[PDB]
Amino acid sequence: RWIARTFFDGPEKNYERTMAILQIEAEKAELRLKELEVRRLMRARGDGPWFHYPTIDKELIDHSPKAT
Amino acid sequence: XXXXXXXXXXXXXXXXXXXXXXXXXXXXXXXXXXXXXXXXXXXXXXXXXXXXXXXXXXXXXXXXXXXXXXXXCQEKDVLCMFEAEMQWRRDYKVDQEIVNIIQERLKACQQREGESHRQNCAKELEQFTQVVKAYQDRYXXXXXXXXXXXXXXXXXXXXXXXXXXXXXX
Repeated sequence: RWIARTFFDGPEKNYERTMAILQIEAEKAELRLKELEVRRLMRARGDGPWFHYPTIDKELIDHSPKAT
Repeated sequence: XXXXXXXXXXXXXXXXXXXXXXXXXXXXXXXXXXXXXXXXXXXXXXXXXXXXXXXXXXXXXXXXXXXXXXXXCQEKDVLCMFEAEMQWRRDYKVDQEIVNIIQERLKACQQREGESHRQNCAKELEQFTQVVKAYQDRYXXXXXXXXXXXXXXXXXXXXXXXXXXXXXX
């Protein structure tokens, strides 16, 4: 009982805790698997703003020339 | 007490019929050593009990029940499975020590009969075969190191084999 105080965390700790660490771990694992799933799609088809190659130009010239 | 089986009643009574010699030397020493150091140790135990006076209560074992089984929680999720893994492990630690009590019941069967041993008892050997067989087929004993997910697969393997045998016969 003396060893339980100021030397031990207790059974309440690491049961309420660790599950909190697992809750962050579950979020870290699912989003990393989602990142592997998103990059597998975004690289194959140019749909989103990920792995997009730069284009030539947006605007260059529109004025009237001396063309035929 | 209660959980322990124990003997029904202890017999034995002094006869002392044949010869005189010097009576029973073991019984004469039994009365001698009762006051020599058996009475002194009983007085010292009573003195230690009297010096205790105030004692701590201590609320014994904690409950914590159910919290939903692993079979009920469908699909893999870390938040749900964690409490289910703890529930199965707590039961497995208890089921290990259930066998140990019945193991000690068989230890009591050997001593408290002695001469008969195998011919008598009949209940303790039957109770041992009822629990160990249930422990062998359900609670691992073939599924290597302990795992909650493996136990559900082991239970499904026994159920599928039983259903295939029942439908055929």
